[PDB]
Amino acid sequence: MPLDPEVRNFLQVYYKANIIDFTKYQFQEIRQKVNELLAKAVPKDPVGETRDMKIKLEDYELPIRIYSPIKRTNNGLVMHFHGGAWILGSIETEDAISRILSNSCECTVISVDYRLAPEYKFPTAVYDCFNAIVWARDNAGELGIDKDKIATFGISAGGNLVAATSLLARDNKLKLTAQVPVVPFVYLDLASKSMNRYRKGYFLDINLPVDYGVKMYIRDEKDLYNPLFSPLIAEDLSNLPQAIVVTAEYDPLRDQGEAYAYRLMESGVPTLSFRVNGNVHAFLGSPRTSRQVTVMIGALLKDIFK
Amino acid sequence: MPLDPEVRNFLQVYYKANIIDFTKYQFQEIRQKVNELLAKAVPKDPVGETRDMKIKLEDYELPIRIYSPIKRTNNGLVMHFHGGAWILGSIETEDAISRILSNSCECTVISVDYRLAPEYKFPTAVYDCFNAIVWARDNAGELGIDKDKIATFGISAGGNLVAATSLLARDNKLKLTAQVPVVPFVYLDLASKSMNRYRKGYFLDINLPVDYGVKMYIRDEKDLYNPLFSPLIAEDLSNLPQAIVVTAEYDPLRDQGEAYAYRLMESGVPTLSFRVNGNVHAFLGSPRTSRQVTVMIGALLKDIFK
Amino acid sequence: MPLDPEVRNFLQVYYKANIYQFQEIRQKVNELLAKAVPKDPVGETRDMKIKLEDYELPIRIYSPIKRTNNGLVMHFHGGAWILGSIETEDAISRILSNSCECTVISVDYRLAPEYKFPTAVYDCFNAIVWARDNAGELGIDKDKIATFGISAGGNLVAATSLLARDNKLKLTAQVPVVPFVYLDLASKSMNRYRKGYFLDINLPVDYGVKMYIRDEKDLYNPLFSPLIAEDLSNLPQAIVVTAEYDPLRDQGEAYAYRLMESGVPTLSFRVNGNVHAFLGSPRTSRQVTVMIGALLKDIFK
Amino acid sequence: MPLDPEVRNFLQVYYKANIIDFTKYQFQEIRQKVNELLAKAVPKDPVGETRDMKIKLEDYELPIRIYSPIKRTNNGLVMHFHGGAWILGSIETEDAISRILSNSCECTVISVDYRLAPEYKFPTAVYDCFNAIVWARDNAGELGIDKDKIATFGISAGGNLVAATSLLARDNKLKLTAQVPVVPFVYLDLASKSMNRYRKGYFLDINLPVDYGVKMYIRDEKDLYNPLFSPLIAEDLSNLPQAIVVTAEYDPLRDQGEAYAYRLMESGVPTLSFRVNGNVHAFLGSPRTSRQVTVMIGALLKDIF
Repeated sequence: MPLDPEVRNFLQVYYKANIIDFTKYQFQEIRQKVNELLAKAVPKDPVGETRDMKIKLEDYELPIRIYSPIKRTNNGLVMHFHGGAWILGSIETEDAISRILSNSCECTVISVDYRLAPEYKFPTAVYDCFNAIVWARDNAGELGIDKDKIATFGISAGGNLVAATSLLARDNKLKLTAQVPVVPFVYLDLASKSMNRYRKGYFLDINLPVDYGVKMYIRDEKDLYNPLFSPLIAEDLSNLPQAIVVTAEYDPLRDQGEAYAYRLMESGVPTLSFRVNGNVHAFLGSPRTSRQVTVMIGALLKDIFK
Repeated sequence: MPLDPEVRNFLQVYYKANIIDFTKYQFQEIRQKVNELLAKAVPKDPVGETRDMKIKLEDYELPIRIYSPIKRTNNGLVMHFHGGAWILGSIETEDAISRILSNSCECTVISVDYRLAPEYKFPTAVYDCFNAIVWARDNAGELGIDKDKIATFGISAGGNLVAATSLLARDNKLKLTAQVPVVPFVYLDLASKSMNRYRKGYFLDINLPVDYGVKMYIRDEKDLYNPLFSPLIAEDLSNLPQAIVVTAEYDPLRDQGEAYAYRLMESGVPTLSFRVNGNVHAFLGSPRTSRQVTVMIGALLKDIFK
Repeated sequence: MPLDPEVRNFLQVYYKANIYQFQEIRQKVNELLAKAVPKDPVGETRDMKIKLEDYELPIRIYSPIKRTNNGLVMHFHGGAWILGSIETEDAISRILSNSCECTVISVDYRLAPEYKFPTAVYDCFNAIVWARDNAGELGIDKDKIATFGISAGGNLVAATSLLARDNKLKLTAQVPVVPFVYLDLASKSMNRYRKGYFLDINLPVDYGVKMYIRDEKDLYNPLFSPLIAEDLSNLPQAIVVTAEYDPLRDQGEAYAYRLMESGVPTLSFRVNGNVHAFLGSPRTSRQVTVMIGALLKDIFK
Repeated sequence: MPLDPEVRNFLQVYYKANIIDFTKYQFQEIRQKVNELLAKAVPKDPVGETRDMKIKLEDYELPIRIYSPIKRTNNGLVMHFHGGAWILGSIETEDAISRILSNSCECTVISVDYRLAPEYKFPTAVYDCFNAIVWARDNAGELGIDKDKIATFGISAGGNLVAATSLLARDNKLKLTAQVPVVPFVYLDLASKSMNRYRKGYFLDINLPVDYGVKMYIRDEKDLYNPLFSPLIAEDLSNLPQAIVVTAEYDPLRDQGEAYAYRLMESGVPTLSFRVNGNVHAFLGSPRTSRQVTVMIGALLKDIF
């Protein structure tokens, strides 16, 4: 297929490496081996400061990392939820993204280590991320941020959590200035062209009807039509924050993401939606593209934070 | 919207007519208004013979029409389930299709008047259609047909029933030689391009996330992931009859139908799948195309009944 | 990637096989194409030659097992204007004749690079003129002549229809299957499926084109690229067939759209899960030919 | 179709207006009618400074406008070629874009008034744009810009001129750091889906096989396969500058632009290529989107500079 040559070369090496197989490795070792892959993917830019800490929940201590930019020129805040199919990833795996995002936005970024499946099933991740937004708003003065300039950002499962959070934010009348789901999961899509054509041989390998990651995250089949799991099935998608939805051409989740963005437009929400061509899910195998997308998004957020 | 000029004209006249208007018509009146439009759509070709009767079921007497072709060259049988979104249509509305199909197949065709929503909800229609197939097989000798040469055919909601009945056929070890879902509904598709682009202004007008016609047919939201309602969601689609799946280019259901066909191919089932270009759902506004598709289908079945 | 499993397996084998001067490459490919579909029996087969001013053009006349109408189908084989013959598409002619239940005439038009454009187009057109002039001896109706062709054959169907219109020769129908109709560099199908799906094409101008055409000014000639024709109205009723994972898919569909917009009654369908000319799936190839025959039969009824 | 609601509304107003009607209006009137529509499409952001002048060519004096950003943080230069199907448009019609681009890039922007058809046929526009680039390079010290940091930018016919001038730049060993064709015309595309589906009713109305705008710009049919007119037909697309190609989903030119971008990737040119969804050609009817795209472009160029 017509991919970027660097991405094509990455795919050859990735499949030859044989990281994911339950014949040799246990689940925990697969989690770690993929995390090491993701964490080395983009180079780390320097920032102003980095501070690790834990938010105290009634049953858990939720780790976060606060990024301060090299140059801070606004009082906005970006909540960053990492991807990894609800079962892997962390603050470390998308640390390089947070740094570039912070510098481009010229504002504070807070990355969240939400609890993962199979240990903690849906809806734990959604509520962990939402409680972290509520914590940031409650500590707005301490962080030096404006309460009405809080945005959310997330890749893949992180993009799912951005969409799910926005629905909770609306239920609870918590205002968010913006939402940035990048290559999000928003629905159990079985019918689209992107899903059927690129569900195998483009890093993000998905089995149908219900893939491995979803089975591990959800409790049972009734969760499939839950809007916090599948925000696309929501009856109402109006009065949600201004959105920047980003998709990739050879990503199985491409069409559901573009559908979500159209649904927002139709519901009255001001939305930018663009598709990155010649790239696979999450822009893997192309650190140049991954950087450029993050910088573009930062420029737009910075403009909203003005 | 580069449609066939006859189709384009039909849509202009269809929308100006304003048939589906609940302010000035009751549901029963709209059902009849649409039924008259569908019945007059294709002209009736002459056949050998036509026999109306009723199958005796446990709770109902199920009307059927048996068609004998002008020239009967094999002992195949085609069960025909009409379309109409589970809520309208009949043997009369697709009588002209049955006649053309029978002459092209050169074999017997049996059309079924299954019970409709909202009077009878899912899964009544599916079981009425399946029990009609069982009756045909049991009375094979009387009908002069081979038990190994029974095929099923259906348009739209009819195409849904063809997919659903093949799952029951497999469950109950009822041998079918082929299945022909035309422009079928097989899934609650919210994410595909065809659904989002062509769900309004192309005859088949669909609201998201859950359309009016679905709400009338299903009992509750749990039925949305039921394989007999959404066969695309089935975990196993192997060992199903050889399939001829037909879609239309400007049909919101196009992508899910093509997805069904691909899943059959991957599951080992010999499958022909084609998309009819320049046409809307069910080839409406183009009786020529509707005829040609039926003739093609009959020639392929005839070749299977050889 | 999401192809019919039989086709997918064929592609794995095809590229591992690694299928020489040009004239010998022609013969190697022709032998492989001729064994591809098994031959159905027909009523009769007759070889003869049409006398043209500079050439004796070989044809084969097929009579069906059962003849039920006086229609005629002219069959022009594919092979990128540079290879192929009556023999390579003999099995298709037989199935087509039986399905149509009418006489089929296959043409051995002259090939490049020996004979460049527009020779092939004129060889096929003169074959149509011959059949129409000798209708009574053939026992066919002059008003029931259809054309049929796959790939480069599909190109020739489109091109001969333009000449048919220019010269006021009535054709009842035209059936370009997976045709070439334009130098398409911009479509999705072309850019996505031009390597790895049997029909491997280089951009901007492929090897097969370079051999067929005389110079670059032929690229906008309507007899080579019928899609660039100013007027596509008053052409015969069309059955255009394409394949989903074929680089020529979009141009063929475009041709069909242009006909519909020009007032020509058109059926256009795309065969899903298949590559150019339905290679790797003899079942599909047979079924498409059967479907086409049933439609032609209906037009001849 | 599932357009942005604001864009759908713009199309309703646009077709009710009936601007392009050769029964009622002469060509010059239509030119100025469309120029007014393009000029008022996006609001003008304030910049640091604006200067008009003329480059002195052999046979002509080429008007240009120099934009200085509110904040100037690098010594890059972006040459901006306007769109308008080779027959209309000006520095004025795309002035609002130049302003947003200059601010976002935080560098100098120069808009060029190249000569238009039918008065001057192909390849005049291509050479006017190329000579402007050469002038800017020669006067790099006067302008306070680095010779190694010259980029080109263009919309529609402007995008055509960006691709064409990059081929001339390669021929003449003139170095450009980047090229940014937005919704470019790069080929006589008759086969693609986008062309056949969206050539009527989405602002950019195109007739097939050869559109009005092409007939006016081109001398004869032989130019159709000229790489300076159709860069997609170029035998070689390697050693061209780093590219940012931008397309719109409901744009008849969408597929050819994406094809140009892929051809660049295959040829070893580092490229970013994205498609703006729910939008028509040039993001008309959505000034918010048009602004956001230009801001993103500027952020990327700034990062290169």
